[PDB]
Parts: sequence; C-alpha cells; structure tokens
Amino acid sequence: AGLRKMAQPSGVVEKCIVRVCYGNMALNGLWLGDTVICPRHVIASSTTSTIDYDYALSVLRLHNFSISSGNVFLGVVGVTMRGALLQIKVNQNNVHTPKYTYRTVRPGESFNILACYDGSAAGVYGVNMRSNYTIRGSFINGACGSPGYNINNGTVEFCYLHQLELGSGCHVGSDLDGVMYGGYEDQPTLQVEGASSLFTENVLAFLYAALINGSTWWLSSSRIAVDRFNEWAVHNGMTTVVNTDCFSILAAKTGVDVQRLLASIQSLHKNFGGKQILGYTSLTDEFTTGEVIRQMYGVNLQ
Amino acid sequence: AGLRKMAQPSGVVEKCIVRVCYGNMALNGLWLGDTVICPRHVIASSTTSTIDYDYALSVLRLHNFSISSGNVFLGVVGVTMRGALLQIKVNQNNVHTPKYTYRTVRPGESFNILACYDGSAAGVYGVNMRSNYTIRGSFINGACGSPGYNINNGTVEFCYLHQLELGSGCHVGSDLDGVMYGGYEDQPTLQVEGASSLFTENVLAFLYAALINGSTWWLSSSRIAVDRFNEWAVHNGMTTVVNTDCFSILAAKTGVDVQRLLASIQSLHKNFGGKQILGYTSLTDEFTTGEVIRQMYGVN
Ligand SMILES: CC(C)(C)c1ccc(N(C(=O)c2c[nH]cn2)[C@@H](C(=O)NC2CCCCC2)c2cccnc2)cc1
Ligand SMILES: CC(C)(C)c1ccc(N(C(=O)c2c[nH]cn2)[C@@H](C(=O)NC2CCCCC2)c2cccnc2)cc1
Repeated sequence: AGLRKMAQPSGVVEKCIVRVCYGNMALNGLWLGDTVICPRHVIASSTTSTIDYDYALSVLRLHNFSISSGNVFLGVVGVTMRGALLQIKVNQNNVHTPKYTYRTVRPGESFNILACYDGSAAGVYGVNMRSNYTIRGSFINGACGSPGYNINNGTVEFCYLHQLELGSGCHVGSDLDGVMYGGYEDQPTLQVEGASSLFTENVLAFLYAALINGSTWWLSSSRIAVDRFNEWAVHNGMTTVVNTDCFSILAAKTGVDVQRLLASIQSLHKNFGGKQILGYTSLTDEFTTGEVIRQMYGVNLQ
Repeated sequence: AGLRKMAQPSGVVEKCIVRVCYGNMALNGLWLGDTVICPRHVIASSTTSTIDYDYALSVLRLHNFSISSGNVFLGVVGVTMRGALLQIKVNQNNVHTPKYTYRTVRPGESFNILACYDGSAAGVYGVNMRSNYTIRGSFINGACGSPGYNINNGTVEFCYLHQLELGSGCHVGSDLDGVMYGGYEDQPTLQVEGASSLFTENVLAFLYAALINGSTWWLSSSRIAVDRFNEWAVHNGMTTVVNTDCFSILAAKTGVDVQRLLASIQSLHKNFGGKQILGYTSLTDEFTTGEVIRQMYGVN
C-alpha cells in the first residue's frame, strides 16, 4: 500500500561523482571510463554578460583545472566542447564505472536526481520532466553537474546534467550529449520558462493509484469522451490524451475506465473542496503509469 | 531554490541488505559485522493464526535458514530473540559494514527508507514518524526488514526495520533494539492505528522554507500566542507546539516570528486547499527544521 515519489538506489552512481574546478568556479562532474563530463560554464569568467565559450576554451590553461574523486586527483589530458558540456579526457579510468547508456527524456517521463555538492552526492529524489522542459528540483549554489539517471536491469541510463535555475526556481539541465532541455541557453541573459500543462496521462495514473489505495470520494458517475476532454484540456492547462492502452490493466483492476477518470479530473481541477487524495490538495502529474504499476504490483513494464 | 523530500545517498546501506528465508517466509535482513537482523515473523508459520514466537524459536533448525548477500549464501551459527527481531549469527563478517549506531526516533522525526525486496534495495525515499507511530510508506508484499536510517558524517544511524502494514495502508516497524514503534503487535490481528494529527512543529519548518523561497501570500498580518494556539490545535487535528527553540535559526534568517506563522496556520486551516505553497499542500508536516536548514543553506 501507499504511493511515494521515490528514487532508485544511488550506490552505483555515487562512485561516478567528481569535483571539477577551473579557477574560482567549482561544480560537479560525471567520471565514466577515462572521461569527465561537466557543464561548460565552469570555464565561464563571471556571471555576465554573454559568454563566448569557444574563446574561453581557446585560452584555457589545462593546469588551472582541479578534478578530484575524494582525494583521488585526476590529471587532465584534453578538453573539448560537447554542446553545453565539456568532455574532459583524464589520465585514469574510473574502475567503478557502471554499465551505462545515455538517453534523452521527453516531457512526462520520470527520472532520479542525485544532488551533489563539492563533488560528493548529498541527496537523491525523483523528478518528472515538465512540458516546459524544467524539473521541480531542490538545488542550491554548487549543484551544477548533478546527474539525473534511471536504472534498468543493472544499466544506468543517464539523462540529465544540472545546468541552471530560472528566476522562478525551476531547474534546467542538458542531456549528456550536451543538448539543453527546452533549448534554454547556458548564459546569464533573461529567459523565462513557458507555461506548464499537467501531463494528463500521469494524472490518470495517480487517480488509479488513489483508487487502488481506497480513495474514491472524488470519483464521478458521469464520464466524458476522450475527444471532448481534449477540447477542454487545451483551454485548462492540461495535455491531451493520446490513447488508453497503457491504462488497460489498471482499468481492469479497479473497474474504472479512463472516461470516468477524465470527468473526475474536470471536477478536481477547480479545487478538492477541502478534501485530499493521498495527502494532495491539487492534481499531481509527477507519477507515470510505470511508476504506479511498479509501486502497486511490482511489475516493471518494458 | 526549491524544497523536496530527499533521501541521503543509499550506497553505504545497500551493501548491508540480505535475503532471509525460513520455511515459506522470505523477507529482508540487515547484515552488520557477523550478525543479520530481521523481523522475527520470518519464523511464523503462515499468517492465518497467532503463533508463540518463543516456541517457534525453541524448535528452530539453523540449517532451515537461507541467508544470502547476492548469490553468496551465509552459514547460520546461532539465533536469539531481540524483541520483535531475530539476531542471527552468521559465519562471515560483512566487510562493507559502515560505521553505524542505533537510535529510536520520536514522532515528527524524519529518516530515510531503503525499500527492499528479495534481499536487494529497490527504492529510497524519506519519511517522517507520525504521532500515531506509523509512517506513510510505499511498500508491497515482501518489504519487511527494509531499514530506515539517517546518515551523519558517514555514520549510519539505524532507526527502523519494517514489520507490517495495517488495514488503512500505514506502515509499522520496530527500532533495531526490537521495540515496536507505537506498541503495535507483530501478530495477525484486527489492530488499527491511533488518531493521526498534523505535526505542527514540522508545518512551521515548512512555512519557514516557503518564506525562504519567496512564498508569502499566506503570511498572516497578525499574531497568536503559543498557548492560545495550542488550545485551538487540539480541536483542529494538529499537535501542540511544545519546543520553540528549534526555530531560532529560521526566525533569525526570515525575521518572521513563530507567533505570526501560528496565526497563518489557523487561516490556512480554514480554507484548506485553496492554494498551494511551493507546490505542496499548505499544511505539509513531513519536513523538519533540520531538513529545511540543510536544503536552504547546506548547513549540516
Ligand atoms: C554561467 C551561468 C550559465 C550564467 C550560470 C550561473 C550560475 C549558475 N548557478 C550555480 O549555482 C553554479 C554556477 N557554477 C557552479 N554552480 C545557479 C544559477 O543558475 N543562477 C541563475 C541566476 C539567473 C541567471 C543565471 C542562473 C544555480 C542556483 C541554484 C540551482 N542551480 C543553479 C548556473 C549557471
Ligand atoms: C506475520 C504477520 C506479522 C501477521 C505479517 C504478515 C504479513 C506481512 N506482510 C508481508 O508482506 C510479508 C510477511 N512476510 C514477508 N512479507 C504484509 C502485511 O503486513 N500484511 C498485514 C495484513 C493485516 C495485518 C497483518 C499484516 C505487508 C504488506 C506490505 C508492506 N509490508 C507488509 C507482515 C507481517
């Protein structure tokens, strides 16, 4: 019983964190094989104005780097640009490199953040990529380079390196190929995130979990067609629903079909009437169907 | 900026999880030094009816245990009873045992849960001990023996070993000395948890975190004294405010006194759910002052 946002165990990722310092800038890097990957703004001089990163790298002084895993210091062999990241070739292989891949996540997908400071893991929590390509993180100064990851069958899938915080407090990263999520710039210029729409498929997964956990007061006798809901959704800050075959077994276990939940979402989007659903007082879109099925039943969909 | 319920990195505890099987029962244990600690109901026969744990232990055959760390099986050399736990002596020392202590937590305290199945960690998340001595976990069958703990300067402080789930879904465990939180029985019974209440000291911590993050729409322009709030609190599902010293550090940084936050709690309670605070239910009680200070300022 229960539904909690949770992270996968962080042990295999913890051994990949290093401290990367250039001059007076210090942040975190990921050490995999003989490469350290980190945000390129570690070589930015000052926080304003626009940075010519190509020029900065051209006048780089390699011995001005300090890269360490605990008190293991890594010598820098070379540095090249990789989008919004640096690829730093170092002189030692991380013998604790896990089996890993890179994958770029899409809005609505969940992953784990390993929040790091001074090159050491400090905390771990689950996040979900918003439609505006930001995440609801908790980071303070020094967390840049903190990685986001999933673990599938022993393979670490890296999908995020923390880059910056927008004025509203939402958090922006790049994928490990250096492509910034949402096209935000790694520059100090003013930029604002777009509006956030609730990922409706995730809201549906949450309401199914609510039913499985005995929360039913909110459920509607009505029902609304997918097509009609989608018309309403785009005027009410929620995404459209594409298809319901991922709710197949959830629909069977509870007896409630998507159309009934869609009508429930419409009533609950205003307010919860002073009531709560699993402790929430507004709809949450942070849980995917995969997370719900895993937490309800211990099945990992592939 | 931001506020999230965070777990500490779980690596040092992952290496201490083992699978403990006896008869038709399988759960998780904690392997520290040459001992494996697990709930004693692993030696109960079935779940249909009550059993005498002392009798169960008196006729136990050591070789009926199967205890494994990964694919490495441990020999069992002795077993004794420790409250609602077993202390199983094994024939190998865990070379990955961290520096560790035990401590029994109080209602309102936070700790980390490493949710485990078949002797291997599956997820990690923070919790907070409720006033009825339950936690709001996420567990399914086979999670028993999952540990709860805190990490302070590399020392692991174990405070919880998961024992059972109640009808309402809340979760019951024991401390590592075998003392069940809340006095619940490790028996198949009709027991139900006591009344739940919001932990007001944690709501105060959360509201300070909101202020630190620039959230002020809910801040009352007036104040209420603690004694008057405590009268109201016990009639509105909240705990009384007993210790105020823990908020000195947060008042010193926000310049907002506790009395003003108490008046804000009353107003939030009267329109419960009308607006979120930092993307949370306004009367969130899962964050402690310690958690807020760490996340806002990095201070240990
Ligand atoms: C150079 C550049 C791209 C402008 C920059 C500057 C600072 C940082 N921030 C580092 O904390 C940091 C810097 N170097 C090591 N850490 C922080 C940050 O984003 N403030 C923002 C201020 C407005 C516009 C620039 C970014 C930060 C804080 C909290 C959580 N996340 C990040 C990130 C990027
Ligand atoms: C023997 C005893 C004390 C009655 C018992 C029986 C079953 C378990 N539960 C095991 O899953 C389990 C048991 N052994 C290995 N796994 C589950 C459980 O609590 N059902 C309860 C049924 C009502 C009251 C008794 C316990 C469980 C589920 C989810 C999370 N936590 C635990 C726990 C304790």
